Amino acid sequence: MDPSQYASSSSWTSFLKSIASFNGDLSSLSAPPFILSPISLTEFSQYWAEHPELFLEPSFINDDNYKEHCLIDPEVESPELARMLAVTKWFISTLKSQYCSRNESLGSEKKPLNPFLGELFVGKWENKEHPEFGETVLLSEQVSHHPPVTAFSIFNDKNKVKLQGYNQIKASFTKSLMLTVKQFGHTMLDIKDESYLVTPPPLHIEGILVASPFVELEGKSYIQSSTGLLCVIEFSGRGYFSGKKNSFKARIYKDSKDSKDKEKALYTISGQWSGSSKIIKANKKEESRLFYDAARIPAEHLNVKPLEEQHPLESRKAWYDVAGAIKLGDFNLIAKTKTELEETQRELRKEEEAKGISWQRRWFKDFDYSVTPEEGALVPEKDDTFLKLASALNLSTKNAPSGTLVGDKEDRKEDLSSIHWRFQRELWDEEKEIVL
Ligand SMILES: CC(C)[C@@H](C)/C=C/[C@@H](C)[C@H]1CC[C@H]2C3=CC=C4C[C@@H](O)CC[C@]4(C)[C@H]3CC[C@]12C
Ligand SMILES: [Pb+2]
Ligand SMILES: [Pb+2]
Repeated sequence: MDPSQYASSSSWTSFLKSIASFNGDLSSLSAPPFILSPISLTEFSQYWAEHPELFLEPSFINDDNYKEHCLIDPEVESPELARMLAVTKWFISTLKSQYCSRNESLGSEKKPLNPFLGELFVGKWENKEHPEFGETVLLSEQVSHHPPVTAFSIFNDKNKVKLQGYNQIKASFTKSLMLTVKQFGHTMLDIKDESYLVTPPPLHIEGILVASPFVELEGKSYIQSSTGLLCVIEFSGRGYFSGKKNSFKARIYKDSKDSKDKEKALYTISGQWSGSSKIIKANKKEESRLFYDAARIPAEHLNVKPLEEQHPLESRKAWYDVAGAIKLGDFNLIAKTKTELEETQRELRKEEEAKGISWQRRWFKDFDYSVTPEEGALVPEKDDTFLKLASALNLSTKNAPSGTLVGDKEDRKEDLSSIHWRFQRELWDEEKEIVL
């Protein structure tokens, strides 16, 4: 049907009613075909680097050229600061990809496919027009199905720029039908020997009543560097304090201590992450410059091998029949194809449970950061990057919502685990079946 008839359709009304009794698992909602997306959540990991040049820019900044790599401030105080500005710009550039991609390609936000345990998604940005960039690889794996957890790593060996992280969400509906989403997990970006810890922000999906869902960010995201520098990004929008759609304000501080006082901000960036934003140095509100304009820089999609060459575990290959059914909008075919794949998975889980066998993750392992870790789990190294950056930020290392600080209510939750998924490069190095 036409989108204009979605909201009043029998299908949408039945969907809204299933919300009333939402059991906590999104996969239980009777989402009609027209609100379904043929894309699996394992693919969302690619949204961390759809602007190859911004992802790599920090690695080209050094003690001998940093002032030449800071468009908004040729008088930037240091290379460390120039790089934090670049990482901040890169982070902001990921937002449109992360949260607007479906509105553009599908017409609105839609329900993504719930990945099966073990699902893989791999590809690469060849960066053919920039030989100095080199190839950038994306590895994404569904390390958990119950609950859904996606782990990933994006790396550029030529320039020593590597990223790794994992993501999980916990969602619930408000009485007004707003879908509240708390993200869990974090992402670390290493630029040569310099590291950055990034925490995703909470968000909500509105437009549910009118059958035209869309994402709006809220809360805060942090970018803590080993240099001590810290960027605090606050999100707002319509219905909130600023009243300006997809807005944000980011402040960069010398360190987490300074972040307690907005007056100490070295730079203040403000605008819309899905559009343009300006930056101001210190208190010089007079002199402001364009920081980023999402509309001027097209996203660059990674190269994914053709379906015919994909391994059974690769997302698109495995979901092929279901994606096709969704594109056709065939009620029965969608249910049939989805059940076939999911029932097969269900049977695998039952065999494993009765046989005493467990699914082995391919390129990621779950490290236990608790003071009293599970006896068989891998544990972090004394010089662990996350530990030192979390300590500098005073960020909780528990499985609390992303961005939770030590002491917050979420960090004081009793018997809360501290398990984090980590990329194991050697596992990809000795990978014998999957190729790019
Ligand atoms: C009809 C409703 C139920 C549909 C539209 C909503 C589906 C939810 C589950 C979808 C819509 C937007 C999706 C979404 C968008 C962007 C990101 C950023 C990515 O880095 C992690 C996954 C995450 C956080 C996912 C999680 C699942 C979300 C929140
Ligand atoms: Pb709103
Ligand atoms: Pb384990």
